[PDB]
Amino acid sequence: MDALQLANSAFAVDLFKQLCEKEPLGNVLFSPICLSTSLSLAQVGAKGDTANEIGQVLHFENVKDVPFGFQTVTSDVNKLSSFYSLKLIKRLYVDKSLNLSTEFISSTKRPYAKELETVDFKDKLEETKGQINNSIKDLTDGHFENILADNSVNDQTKILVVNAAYFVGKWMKKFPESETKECPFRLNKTDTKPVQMMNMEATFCMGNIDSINCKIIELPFQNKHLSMFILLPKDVEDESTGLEKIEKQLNSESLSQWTNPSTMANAKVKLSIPKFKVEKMIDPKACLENLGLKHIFSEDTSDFSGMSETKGVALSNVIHKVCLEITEDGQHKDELNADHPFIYIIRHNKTRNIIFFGKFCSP
Repeated sequence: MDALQLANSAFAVDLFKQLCEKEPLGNVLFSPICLSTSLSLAQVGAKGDTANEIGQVLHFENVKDVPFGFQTVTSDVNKLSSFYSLKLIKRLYVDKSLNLSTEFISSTKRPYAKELETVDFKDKLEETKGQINNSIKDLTDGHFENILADNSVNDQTKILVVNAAYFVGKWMKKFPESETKECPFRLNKTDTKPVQMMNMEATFCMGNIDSINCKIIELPFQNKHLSMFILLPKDVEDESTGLEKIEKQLNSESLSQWTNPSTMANAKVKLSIPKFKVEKMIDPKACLENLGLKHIFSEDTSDFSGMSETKGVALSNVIHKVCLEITEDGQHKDELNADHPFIYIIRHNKTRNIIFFGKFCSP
């Protein structure tokens, strides 16, 4: 569990850094827990170098019973769907010709409940595409109507990972709408872009790392099941400086320390954060390959013998789309004015797993 969360956060940072490299000025957002869950299911069906490469990239080296750890996180998180406007949908769609192993199905029935599905890519492509789109549409309460668009599924698709996640935030402490106003978001020391800036004064856990010149704040969502942590540089900087700080200072160990409330003090904070909605689709294949995942995607070299005796099977495509919407809806003294670029995570407080991981670079 603790071993698992640490694996998940380490992988989350690795992937985030890959995404940052790909889009340095972009508003990165992904759901690392979804990708870690999906890929751990694939690892159950893999063997040899395929299984070991997944484990290494996902940092599973020191984790015993990975599927049961995910069982618990998925359980916790599925209950949260009923309280929060939140869905984290993970599906592994496999073609009929895979003839899934019985041991694989029974091994994964409880830990990855509903996440594994057989479909007919080979002989019924357009029907299957409609079925997947519509199934994901209902699973995400109407939010993602066409998950398969701007990516491909084709009649040779063997295994398909779909992650689709959304969260419409509801704070523990609501922002007063009347104090939300348009401000120049400071892109860097000279350049500006307009943004709806939310404002309140309330008590929050806040950290204040002088050494890395960083303020961290915990902003709890209703009933404290999820919190957003904002890591905000104390001074506006050039984008090169900021991207170098991420590159050199951010690691899973440091992130965990910086965002640990045990290091944080209760403060009355004059708080300013942007009102924002971010929706991002990513192609993880390229990034996963960079991390070391080579055997996964090769029909010639992959060993998926734990799930299928069919030849030429591999992870065909990974789809990963996330939408996050942040609004007003909901004796130390300090200021947190996030009107310049910051990193944010949304943590499941119980397990400490990162649910969403992002960079806010511009409105």
